Amino acid sequence: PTAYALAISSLGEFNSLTGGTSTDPVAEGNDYYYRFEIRAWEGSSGPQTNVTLNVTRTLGNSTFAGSGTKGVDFEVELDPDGPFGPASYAPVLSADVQVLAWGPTGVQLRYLPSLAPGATLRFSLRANAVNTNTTVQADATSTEAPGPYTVFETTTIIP
Amino acid sequence: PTAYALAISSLGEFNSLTGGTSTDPVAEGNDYYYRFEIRAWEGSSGPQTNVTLNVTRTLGNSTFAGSGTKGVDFEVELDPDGPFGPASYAPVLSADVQVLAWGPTGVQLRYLPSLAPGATLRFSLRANAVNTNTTVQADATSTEAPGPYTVFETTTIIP
Ligand SMILES: [Ca+2]
Ligand SMILES: [Ca+2]
Ligand SMILES: [Ca+2]
Ligand SMILES: [Ca+2]
Repeated sequence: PTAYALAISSLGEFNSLTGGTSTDPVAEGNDYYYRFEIRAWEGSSGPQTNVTLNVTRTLGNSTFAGSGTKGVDFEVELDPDGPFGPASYAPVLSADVQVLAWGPTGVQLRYLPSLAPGATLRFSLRANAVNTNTTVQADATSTEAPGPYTVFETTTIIP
Repeated sequence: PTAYALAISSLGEFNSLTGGTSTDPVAEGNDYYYRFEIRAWEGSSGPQTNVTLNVTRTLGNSTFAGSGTKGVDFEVELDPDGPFGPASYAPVLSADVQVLAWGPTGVQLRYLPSLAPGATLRFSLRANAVNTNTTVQADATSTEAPGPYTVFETTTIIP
């Protein structure tokens, strides 16, 4: 019925869209990136459709950066077998992500392909550190899954 | 004045206290682990004292597991140079952590040594998956830093 499940997780902040290392705190006037995962339950009755991430600023003054360019302002990677297999994260084709909304205070991304049971998506989002704490709410949903699934991640910004 | 800063991040869920791989969703009747980082600002005016993590269940029915045994129910690791140097995470001595509280609905850990500017602590916490979504609030504080710093992590539990 429900018979499909999804999960969301925060991975915290990084100083690069992909690779690099962790950050937080962040000095005002520097870029940083939030990373979030959406994970399809390995037991799901088939692939999931319209897998959507909605991120919104709830506290503080940092802003999502740029105009919404894939490979600079955001990245979406697929781990095709999730934690259950040795395949790694690789960026999807530009064709496979729709920017529903890109603004300094809110970003919405939808994955157009269907998401295999067990597979995971990694979303990286560029932000402008502006002083104090920034917190964002991340919501994950799909058509088939009883969403939303919600986390809050928080970044300390040095004035 | 303030002149010291701290940060907190969620790292999401894992199927092992250390190492292993990521999980979430989690099937009811299985163990899983939350990981959280507390990070000292590299610019802090000296080391920080009484670095404390307070984690509380806000939604759902999963519980922190066991009686509070270091190396089974929780782990605390130090990365002595944080992301700024090549030293890795290593578990601290049992003497260096006080269990302020350990209950199925709330856990409190304090790091007794002082935390060098730039250094980070990684806290892993065992939980019992019980069906629906579980969310925990994690608060980080120190004596010198304008805390608390708060995140929320959420786990989907399969009935
Ligand atoms: Ca999660
Ligand atoms: Ca994989
Ligand atoms: Ca953070
Ligand atoms: Ca290090």
